[PDB]
Amino acid sequence: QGVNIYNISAGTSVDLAAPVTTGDIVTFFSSALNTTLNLFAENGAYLLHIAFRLQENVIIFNSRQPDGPWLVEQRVSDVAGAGIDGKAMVTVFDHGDKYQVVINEKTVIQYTKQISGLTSSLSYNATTVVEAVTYTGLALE
Amino acid sequence: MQGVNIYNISAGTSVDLAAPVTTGDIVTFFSSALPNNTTLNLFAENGAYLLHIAFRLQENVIIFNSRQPDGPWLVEQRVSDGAGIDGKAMVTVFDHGDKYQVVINEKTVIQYTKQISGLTSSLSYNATTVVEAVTYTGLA
Repeated sequence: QGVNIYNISAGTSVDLAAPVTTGDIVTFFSSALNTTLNLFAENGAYLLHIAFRLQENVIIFNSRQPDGPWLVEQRVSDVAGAGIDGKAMVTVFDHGDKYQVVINEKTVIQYTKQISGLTSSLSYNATTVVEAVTYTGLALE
Repeated sequence: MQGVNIYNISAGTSVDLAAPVTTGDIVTFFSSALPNNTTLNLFAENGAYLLHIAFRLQENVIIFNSRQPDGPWLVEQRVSDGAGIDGKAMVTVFDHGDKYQVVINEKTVIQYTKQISGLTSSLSYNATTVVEAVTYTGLA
């Protein structure tokens, strides 16, 4: 087990020191909660793509291969608190076959993976700085 | 089932967890205030101190201990002594069933062997204003 803090500027990504695999957590802290958060694989594929669309009253989840087309988009109405301090908490559990996304204390989606692989990179897009904390090495034998 | 819980702990007060912390669960305190004496505690229903972390600066040492509700303090564990997230300090704690791994920011500071088992149903922070607490539970 190990904790890793990060600083992700809007429009950029970070290579994780310790990759996120099955049984691992990742939580983004965002004051700015027009925005997307991403879990990228080594081969540049979007394992999980969270897109917050306000003017559309919906949150979007999708996956894209290294050089492929976007896949089956998953939508959730903005209908889905506050967070730690002055910033929302978008958490993501890597459940192996699914990605559980918890916005603050409320679970918002049980996303059936469209692309397997371990997350070794994270990104945050604008539309200024979000932090991320990775809990890894959580699974025993 | 995995769940995230957020708590705002005022200095000198505790919080009843809406989801107890058991084996395989995590808890992380966010404290920008790192007085020479601060403490963080994982409490059990019966008021026992499953884990007591104390930052003694007039001694430059971190102190880890346990105590039964009625009982006296036990084998105190002392640790000699990076930082950054949001001008805070992150004191994370993993419940490993038999031990408590404490991580101050990204550095694991102690592999504390439990002196008292039980599931954490309470948290408190002391010194004198507010430290936040996030629990990742149900990691079953």
